[PDB]
Amino acid sequence: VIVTRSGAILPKPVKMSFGLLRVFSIVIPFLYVGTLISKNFAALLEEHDIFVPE
Amino acid sequence: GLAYMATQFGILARLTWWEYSWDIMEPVTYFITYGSAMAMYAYFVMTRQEYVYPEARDRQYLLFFHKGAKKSRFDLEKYNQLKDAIAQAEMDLKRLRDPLQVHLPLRQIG
Amino acid sequence: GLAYMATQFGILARLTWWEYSWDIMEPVTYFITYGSAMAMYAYFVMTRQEYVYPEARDRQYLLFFHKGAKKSRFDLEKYNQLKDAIAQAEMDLKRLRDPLQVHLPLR
Amino acid sequence: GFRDRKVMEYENRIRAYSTPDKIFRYFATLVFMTPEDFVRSITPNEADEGSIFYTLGECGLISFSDYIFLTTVLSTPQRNFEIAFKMFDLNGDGEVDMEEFEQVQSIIRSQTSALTTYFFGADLKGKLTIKNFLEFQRKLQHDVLKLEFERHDPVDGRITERQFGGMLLAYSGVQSKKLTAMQRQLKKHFKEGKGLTFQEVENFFTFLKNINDVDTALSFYHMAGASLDKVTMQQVARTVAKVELSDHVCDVVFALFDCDGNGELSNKEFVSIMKQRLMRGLFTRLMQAMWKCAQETAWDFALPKQ
Amino acid sequence: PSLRKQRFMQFSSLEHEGEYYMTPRDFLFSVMFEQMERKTSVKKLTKKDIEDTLSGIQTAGCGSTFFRDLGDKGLISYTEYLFLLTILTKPHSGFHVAFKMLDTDGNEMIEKREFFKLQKIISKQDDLMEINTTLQMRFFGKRGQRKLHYKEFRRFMENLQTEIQEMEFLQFSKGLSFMRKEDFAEWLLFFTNTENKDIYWKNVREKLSAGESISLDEFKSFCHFTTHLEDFAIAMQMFSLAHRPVRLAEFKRAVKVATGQELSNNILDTVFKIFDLDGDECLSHEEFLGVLKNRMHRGLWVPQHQSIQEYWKCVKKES
Ligand SMILES: CCCCCCCCCCCCCCCCCC(=O)OC[C@H](COP(=O)([O-])OCC(O)COP(=O)([O-])OC[C@@H](COC(=O)CCCCCCCCCCCCCCCCC)OC(=O)CCCCCCCCCCCCCCCCC)OC(=O)CCCCCCCCCCCCCCCCC
Ligand SMILES: CCCCCCCCCCCCCCCCC[C@@H](O)O[C@H](CO[C@H](O)CCCCCCCCCCCCCCC)COP(=O)(O)OCC[N+](C)(C)C
Ligand SMILES: CCCCCCCCCCCCCCCCC[C@@H](O)O[C@H](CO[C@H](O)CCCCCCCCCCCCCCC)COP(=O)(O)OCC[N+](C)(C)C
Ligand SMILES: [Ca+2]
Repeated sequence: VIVTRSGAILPKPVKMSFGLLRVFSIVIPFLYVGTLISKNFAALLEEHDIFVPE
Repeated sequence: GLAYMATQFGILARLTWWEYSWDIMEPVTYFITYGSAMAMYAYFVMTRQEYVYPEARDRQYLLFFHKGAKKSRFDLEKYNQLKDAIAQAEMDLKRLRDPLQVHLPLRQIG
Repeated sequence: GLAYMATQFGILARLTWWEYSWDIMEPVTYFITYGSAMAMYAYFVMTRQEYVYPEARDRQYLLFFHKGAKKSRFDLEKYNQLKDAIAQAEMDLKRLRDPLQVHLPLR
Repeated sequence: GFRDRKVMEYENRIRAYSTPDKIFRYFATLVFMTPEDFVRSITPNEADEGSIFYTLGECGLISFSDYIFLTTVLSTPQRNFEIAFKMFDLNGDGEVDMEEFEQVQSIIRSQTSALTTYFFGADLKGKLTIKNFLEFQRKLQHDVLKLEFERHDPVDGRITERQFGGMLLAYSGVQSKKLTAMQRQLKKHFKEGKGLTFQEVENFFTFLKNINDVDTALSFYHMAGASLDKVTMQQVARTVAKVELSDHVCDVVFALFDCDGNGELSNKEFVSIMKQRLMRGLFTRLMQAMWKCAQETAWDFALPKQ
Repeated sequence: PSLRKQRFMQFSSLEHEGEYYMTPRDFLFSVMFEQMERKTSVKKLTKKDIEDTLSGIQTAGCGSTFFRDLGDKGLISYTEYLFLLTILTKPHSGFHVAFKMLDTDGNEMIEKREFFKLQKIISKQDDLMEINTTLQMRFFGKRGQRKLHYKEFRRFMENLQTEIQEMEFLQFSKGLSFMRKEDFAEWLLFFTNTENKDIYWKNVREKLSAGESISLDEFKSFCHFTTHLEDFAIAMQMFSLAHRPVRLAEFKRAVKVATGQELSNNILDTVFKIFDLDGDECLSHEEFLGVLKNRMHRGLWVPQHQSIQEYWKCVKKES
């Protein structure tokens, strides 16, 4: 809705201070952390002769 | 937004059936879907609203209105306090219908 | 929760291009999706309400508040009684000052 | 195997760049070197009784200076090597004494029982001449080329065209990531082909080594916008390199390199690559690469005349 | 019309049957002058004009001086222009190779059929988008049946190179037989690929003597060293390893052994007074080799509109 019960207008939507920066400062580092986790687990699995792709 | 959806559809189709095979283009689609699912959650995290089409449209309209009203220096506060007084006086007129037309006791506030 | 989604994206996208192939990782992704669906259903089974973002946030906030209130020996009952009595008294005062009636002089 | 893959990739990378001291320290015993370890260090991603390396194996462990001299004798062409020898000889008579050779080999000692027994006697007296010098040049080069040939598993004393193309593209350390596709296509392009006997690839490799003179010999084709050709390549290899080339080898080189062209193999296609690779004597693996790529792209974009 | 043909028709002076030609004076100007302003216009020719022009070679000296002797009564087409232009920068020990290259060995000498093959190469490169010049008349007789041996070829190429060196020497010495060290300094600094000659000018102001001269043979020897610089650097790369700066005596010995052109102490002293940026008496190969890298001096313009590409490569690689 864009108006109240009367003709008045709703207040301005409260935005978050530096929202996009605050979300991209969380997405990317944890993305790289997950990449590191995957690399280390794959290396540990292949070193002990458990799963080798080819 | 509709044009961008169509553009992405076209890009994926052209790169899937002409240049690169589907065996190369399936992971791209999966990760695009997952990224969309993650962005629809970041939207809620940072706006405290669930990503629904009409609610997003209303929020964007309100932001555009409250920017165009600041650019034009429109006395929005006076407008709101003037549109609430007409509403108050009409609710009072609606209340005054009982004791003046049908001779019934007046309804209380609320 | 957002950081968990991000790290899952990363841990799944690292394998399908560097170490393993998509022919190996596609069923893992499908079963992750189906497990997510099963978890979203178990959330409803347990909490008796559908899993949506704002309602889940509000439920978690209510649990946190009612735990902090017990950890600090807060008196929620007297607070609610006062918050209701204040509204009742304000309604009484607003009804007694009705401009349409003559409960009071013009002042 | 992924871990061994990245290990071999890093070893090949440190072989390609920062060679002089880093490689010599990267391969040793237990500060010296051994001949089989030298052969390992000179081959990417990797006892004789008839080879030169057998003679050094009989001799004591190789020194760092000896390693530098071996790199230079493998690198420089024949005429420049003769000039380098003439510069080695300090005295007038055309024979390098042990003392002057010791001086010009100690001049390289910067981080501060050798091949001498192959050049000099056990008394370390016998001076050599230019003839023995060039003989050792040719012997060592033919020997390392024979070892590389036999490392590729040969059939009937012959090697598949794809393997020869891979060896050639490996000689010029350029990773275009697209010339590999041409290497792969060469097999079907030469479906059921010949075996590329050792003498053919030997002649082609000596020609490629003697390209610094080939370039200036066909200088009229440059400065005129011309492009190479089969017969002209035959002629320039016969004249400058003084060796014959079978038509099949020129055909496979054309099929490998003339990608943009239509069988002409202009300067930028083939000759420039080898001319630049012969001059090797003069994440970080992203900045410079991207810079060069962007520079080339900008140049090609601005290429719209006046 | 490629860049080379554009330059050729810009510096040309004669046209005939829709084909631009050139006289030795224009070839010399194209070699020594970057840009020339032609006050007059091109003129056409007839067979009488052709004979009036070709009537000079009969009384011309086939010695060291051949082009200034011909003056303006000569004829040079595009193919001979490119051939001579490659001769200008061809080092020694490539003379015999170039000679054997210019003939399929069916003729141990060179008949005019091989120059016809050269012209055919040019025409094939052109189209895939009769007329006797002076050079053919010099190599081959007026009749056209004349064998050209290798010794005459080597003599002609040496004479052309020496003629160009004499021309540049007399152009930089204003006519005198002993140019000042400053003229040699500025001639060197012309083609060096640096942006601030201020340090070298400070060096020649401070270190170099107020008055000193250079002969002609010394200038020719230095030019021959400059044209063998590539082989010289190949020989010096072994010494550049370990990053050992070379002194003057070893520099002289090395240039003598690698290029056969022994230099005097004056030129070496001068080039070390201009190029020794550091305080030591001798400096490494870095400045001299890397800075004196082009060798494309003396005309030989390579105008592939490299201005903006150079600026872009500067902005990119500067780190
Ligand atoms: C190992 C391999 C893996 C690698 C992969 C890694 C990546 C995977 C993970 C992905 C997960 C990411 C999830 C996070 C993103 C989602 C965030 C979000 O939705 O926030 C909601 C957030 C909530 O909004 P709000 O708080 O109500 O205010 C929003 C407004 O409308 C704005 O305020 P207003 O009222 O002023 O608005 C005016 C109006 C119009 O805009 C304006 O005029 C406003 C802007 C003016 C600036 C004035 C204020 C500036 C102050 C800045 C604000 C503070 C800080 C933020 C700024 C810092 C930015 C860095 O705004 C709009 O139109 C909004 C729509 C924006 C759409 C633009 C999308 C562009 C995409 C283009 C597609 C490509 C084109 C093809 C090209 C063809 C080539 C030839 O919405 C936005 O912020 C919208 C911007 C975000 C873009 C849309 C979605 C992003 C999609 C992701 C792309 C990722 C890159 C992919 C790379 C691929 C791999 C290489
Ligand atoms: C001055 C103005 C100039 C503007 C110029 C820019 C024009 C383009 C701007 C971007 C337009 C955004 C409109 C919406 C984009 C495409 C529509 C999107 O929602 O489609 C979804 C695909 O999603 C997108 O690809 C990623 C989602 C990212 C959401 C954040 C966008 C930022 C919000 C911008 C505010 C304005 C939005 C207006 C929407 C009406 C479909 O996936 P689906 O399976 O069905 O998901 C379920 C949807 N449910 C939940 C509502 C049912
Ligand atoms: C005291 C400090 C605590 C520290 C704890 C830090 C770590 C805690 C965070 C761990 C995760 C908790 C939050 C989980 C939120 C992420 C899951 C969700 O956002 O992602 C979905 C994926 O789901 C997940 O993969 C599995 C969901 C299982 C539900 C778990 C129950 C969570 C209970 C705790 C709730 C906490 C509040 C959650 C805020 C929303 C998106 O996929 P999608 O397909 O598009 O779902 C559509 C959503 N619809 C239906 C509403 C439109
Ligand atoms: Ca699939």
